[PDB]
Amino acid sequence: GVALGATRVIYPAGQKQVQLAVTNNDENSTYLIQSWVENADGVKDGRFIVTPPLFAMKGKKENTLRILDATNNQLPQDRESLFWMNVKAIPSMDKSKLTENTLQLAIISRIKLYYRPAKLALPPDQAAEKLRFRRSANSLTLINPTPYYLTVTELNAGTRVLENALVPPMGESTVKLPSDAGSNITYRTINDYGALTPKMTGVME
Amino acid sequence: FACKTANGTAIPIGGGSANVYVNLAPVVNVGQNLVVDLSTQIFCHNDYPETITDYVTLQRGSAYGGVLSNFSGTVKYSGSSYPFPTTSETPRVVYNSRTDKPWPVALYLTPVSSAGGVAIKAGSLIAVLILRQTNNYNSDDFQFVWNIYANNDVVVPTGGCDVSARDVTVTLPDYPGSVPIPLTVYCAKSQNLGYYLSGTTADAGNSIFTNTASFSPAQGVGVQLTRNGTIIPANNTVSLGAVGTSAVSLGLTANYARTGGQVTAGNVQSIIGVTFVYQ
Ligand SMILES: OC[C@H]1O[C@H](O)[C@@H](O)[C@@H](O)[C@@H]1O
Repeated sequence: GVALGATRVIYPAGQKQVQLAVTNNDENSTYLIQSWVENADGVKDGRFIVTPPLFAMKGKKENTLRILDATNNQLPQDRESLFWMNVKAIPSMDKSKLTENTLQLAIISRIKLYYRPAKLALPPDQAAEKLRFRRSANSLTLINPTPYYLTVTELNAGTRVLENALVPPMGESTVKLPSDAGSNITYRTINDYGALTPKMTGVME
Repeated sequence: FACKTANGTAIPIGGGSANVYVNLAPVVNVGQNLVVDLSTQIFCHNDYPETITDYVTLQRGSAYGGVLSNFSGTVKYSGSSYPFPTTSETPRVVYNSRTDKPWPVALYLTPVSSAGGVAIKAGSLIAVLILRQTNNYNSDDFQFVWNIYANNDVVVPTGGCDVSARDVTVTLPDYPGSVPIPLTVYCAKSQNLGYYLSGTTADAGNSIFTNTASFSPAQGVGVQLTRNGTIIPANNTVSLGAVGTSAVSLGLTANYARTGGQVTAGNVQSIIGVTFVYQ
């Protein structure tokens, strides 16, 4: 049972490194921790590097992962850039089930990592509100003009409950509008602490 | 004997009460310590040192709001620690100088795994500390009550969930057999999870995991995972919905599937990655 200490990571542009906690519950069973960061497209470029890239956690232990900025400020500076942090827990081969038909699983925790250009006006707290809309009878289009990724959750066409959305900086996303509509569009979001912001009312643009 | 607050406020001879406003670390993680050091904000002095010796004690310590529901902690009074909320009147420290000395009290608070996001509201009564002062001169027994308010929110970041898994499952049910795969997940704080499989595949449908093993590779087979009958191809995100304090079984079963054509005796081993995606 290996778990990350956060459900996301904010990488402040400039910081030499950010750190994440990993803790292994299983009182008895070693693990090999292998971490990496893929970019938005899922490819392992080297924009970010985690250390130690590979290490063991024996029994109930706690250690720290440090995320290093390899991207020489080659990323957009007006908005956050989306990345994915992955931490894999590699078990060990039982020399006991060796001549047996076996299946081993390797649990991995994959969380968002935002590169936040430290120099933006609109403060993160003041972002969910800026969320406008565009509701048809099938194509509700979440619209985010801020420079932060909006993790829209608990969205509702007033009464009808919809599917969560991730709205990109100065961009937009369209969630299938069920028509069991309203206009009483309602939503909460997920802040830097993986905490639900307070419920706000949809404000179609 | 009188005390004053670094902010400005005082409680005169005979006792009374005052507010103490504190700015706290904005973020604290489960397991860590939130420290409220009052020795930096509460000062007292003896008014007649040369002939009277004052005895200051931490009569009682009480928690409120978030502090009460989201933390477990101790109170460090003059070098020693005690359970907070307090359970007994602390030992006595002495004050013998007209010079304002600090009242060595500090709260060491650690958020509980269940701590939300905002574990302490800005402007809330966080604690009430009772300072009891007597002396070696007469029957003076006065109480100085300090009402500790937090000026800002203290957020405790939400952690990742735990993927309770037994171990290296023996997919021994000989070639045709299939077993259930014990794998559940619980989260100290409810949240939406999703997962997907990853690994080397042997089919165009990308859902039969290649046989990885040396001991005479029982050729032609391969492991396929299913969730209550539904096949799970690699890199197909399965939405678990909201997962909370009660574990949720993914309802997985390991199945043998045929890759090529002629199946052959031998061992069949495989390693699959299960990636839980956090919202
Ligand atoms: O400070 C010494 C002396 O000062 C005043 O007389 C009162 O506060 C007493 O209770 C205290 O003992």
